[PDB]
Amino acid sequence: MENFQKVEKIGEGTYGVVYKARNKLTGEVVALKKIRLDTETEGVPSTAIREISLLKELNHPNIVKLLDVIHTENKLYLVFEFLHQDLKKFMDASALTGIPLPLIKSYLFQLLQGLAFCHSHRVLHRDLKPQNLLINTEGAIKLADFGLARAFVRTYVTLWYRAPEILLGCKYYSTAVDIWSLGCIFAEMVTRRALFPGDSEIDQLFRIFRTLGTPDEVVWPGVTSMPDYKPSFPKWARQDFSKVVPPLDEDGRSLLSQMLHYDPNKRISAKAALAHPFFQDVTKPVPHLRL
Amino acid sequence: GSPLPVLSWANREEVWKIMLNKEKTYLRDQHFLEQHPLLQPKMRAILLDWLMEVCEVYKLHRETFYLAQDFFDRYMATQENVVKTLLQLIGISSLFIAAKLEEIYPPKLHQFAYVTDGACSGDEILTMELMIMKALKWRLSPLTIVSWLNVYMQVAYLNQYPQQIFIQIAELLDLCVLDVDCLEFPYGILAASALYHFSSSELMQKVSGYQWCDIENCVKWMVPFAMVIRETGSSKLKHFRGVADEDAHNIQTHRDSLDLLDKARAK
Ligand SMILES: CCn1cnc2c(Nc3cc(S(C)(=O)=O)nn3C)nc(N3CC(F)(F)C[C@H]3C(C)(C)O)nc21
Repeated sequence: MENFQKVEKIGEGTYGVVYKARNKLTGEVVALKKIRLDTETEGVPSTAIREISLLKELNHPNIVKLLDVIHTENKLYLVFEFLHQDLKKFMDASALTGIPLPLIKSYLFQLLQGLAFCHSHRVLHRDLKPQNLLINTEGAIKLADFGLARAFVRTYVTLWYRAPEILLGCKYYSTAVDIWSLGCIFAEMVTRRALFPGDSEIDQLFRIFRTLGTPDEVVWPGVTSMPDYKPSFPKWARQDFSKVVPPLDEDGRSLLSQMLHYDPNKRISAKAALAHPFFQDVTKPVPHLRL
Repeated sequence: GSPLPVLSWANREEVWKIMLNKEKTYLRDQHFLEQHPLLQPKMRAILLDWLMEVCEVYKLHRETFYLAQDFFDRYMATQENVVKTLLQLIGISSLFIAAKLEEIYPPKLHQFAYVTDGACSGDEILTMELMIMKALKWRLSPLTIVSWLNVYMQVAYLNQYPQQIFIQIAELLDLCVLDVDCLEFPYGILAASALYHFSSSELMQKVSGYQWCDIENCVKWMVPFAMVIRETGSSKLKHFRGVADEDAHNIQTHRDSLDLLDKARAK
């Protein structure tokens, strides 16, 4: 670790401490994630063993690269590619003017490509949210913090981006939980505010029902049988998507409602979302071989 | 071939290719013990059998056991001149890394030190885990022998699955894994051949994509192991205290498999 110079502390959380750093020789700027081991009775944290092993195998232009893993007496540093900002800071900074629609489309397209790559490797991110989406000055956005990432998984993300099946006590997670979070983020980029800003699990569920309507066996077969479902839930009408997301066109509202479908089995996949007419301009036609 | 159905969440061609590529990049050597001249194959079998025993005692998953087995064999192929006194430490540390990765609430470090009766301390296990993880280049996401059985059972009961049939095939795979010669065959071929010994060639081609020619040498190698299991009868599905009844098939079990291994090794 002698060849690195810490420039600034970017943050501190359950991940550990993240720093901006420089390779003294090379001159490259990296992001360092510091993990203390002396303060860990169980040794290398399971969450770090899983992140390192997973990112060594998940190489994609829209997933932060793990460049190296350095062990330095009672410390473990994970050297990552550096990115200048997170999506939450960018969204707050752009809240008065708004993020231009072409950029929302571009960021969403890249997010779905990263997500589709993860899902083809059978990996659920489980924690998609703005502060986990890192952007750069060259127009790219990348998926970060793979601490909660599990390969399919049973139920045991911060409230606002949590799928309704999770709030209603479903026993098993699916790829549809990540799609739900992206739809929330997509709507947040559009409306310049959180789509469902709940303060409890019941508040989160009721806020989801006030925008999409209280679900029934018709829209979501199985919903009434579910563990945390109550028949006493107030009956709310589904709000018109032209009011939920006014800056969005017909193609935008179509994609958003498919990503926010109640039923995990009917919620659009990342690969299917990339083929939506909302990205007809960004996507190119590919010949299919029947065989 | 590819036995996967049409997937909603991703393209089945990509999902299956990544799985085949995982088996390409994760390498195993049936002659890794030649790098350690003081070691004999019966030591590996006794150690893996012991890990299986401690796995059942702590109700650890079969994936946890196969993650430790794979980490052990792969780590030992990066080392030279290892003595048998160091084998218990390498094994329980492989199991510690695996439980941390696969279990939700894994056993504590002191419980891993405990099962060794003082031959391994928590500090030694913590030093050894870092040696294993660094020597394996942090490549700790293999497709275990038991994950392939799981994939095959999922495809079969689509065209959830039955617990009793699963544990009978898994029981045969546990016997095979004690022989370092199993490492000649890709993990997916060992599981396809164990499934064949409990069904037919038609079913293994349907759930695994393999052709008969692919698994044939493995089938003829597995024949003694499969016969020793047939002679004695297969095990009954056990109930595990504090374990959901829809997950009991996924809990590692132990048997007097070392004498069964001697009968299969004779012929
Ligand atoms: C380790 C991968 N990686 C590469 N570049 C960054 C990076 N860049 C970043 C974010 C902002 S901010 C806050 O002011 O928007 N400034 N900078 C320079 N931030 C992060 N973060 C932000 C955090 F608070 F430190 C947590 C960490 C996360 C767990 C999400 O990966 N990780 C990066």
